[PDB]
Amino acid sequence: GLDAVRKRPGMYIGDTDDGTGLHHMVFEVVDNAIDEALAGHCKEIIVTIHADNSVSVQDDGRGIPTGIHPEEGVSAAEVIMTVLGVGVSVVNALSQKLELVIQREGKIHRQIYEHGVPQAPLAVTGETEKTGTMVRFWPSLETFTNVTEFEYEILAKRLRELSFLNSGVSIRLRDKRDGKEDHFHYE
Ligand SMILES: CCNC(=O)Nc1cc(Nc2cccc(C)c2)c(C(=O)Nc2cccc(C)c2)cn1
Repeated sequence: GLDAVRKRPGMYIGDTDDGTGLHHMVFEVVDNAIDEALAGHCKEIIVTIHADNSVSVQDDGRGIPTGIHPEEGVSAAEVIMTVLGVGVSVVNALSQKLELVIQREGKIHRQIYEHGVPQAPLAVTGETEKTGTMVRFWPSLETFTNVTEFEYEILAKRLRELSFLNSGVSIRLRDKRDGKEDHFHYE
């Protein structure tokens, strides 16, 4: 299933050789945070381009659900991240690594995937007074060629649009490679 997305990545994410699909990957993750803001529950989304060839998206909403199905022993989070506006499970499938961190009901929950395959079960990693969801992913270099790094202006342009299409939401873009920071919010 995740094998199908890796065999024909272009079908799912867009062109893999000119940057298009690489940036679509971020937008897929952002769209999920935007939907939490449209549901009334998220006021700030933070997109950070890291210096290790990863992007993180962090929202301040309710947190992705963390419950376990008792008979299956798989968390809701894992179901969201592994099963097939193409969905975040596609992003996971085309990421050499993906880290999900969820702050919810006083606890921090974390899980790591490699090419979509979870490495261990969802685990509690501490306590928190805050709620929200953070996804950080390192795109697969077996999939993406030529443009394998994130480009601030492609994200900036798009995140500005989202902020004005979803008035009230605050969207912050941060680049760790040079300290560039933008804040998009409209009234
Ligand atoms: C960085 C990317 N941001 C997010 O993924 N934000 C996010 C997503 C959420 N749910 C969600 C995600 C993907 C697929 C589906 C169906 C739901 C939810 C969500 O549905 N939380 C929620 C909402 C109602 C009840 C419970 C238990 C949990 C909250 N935030």
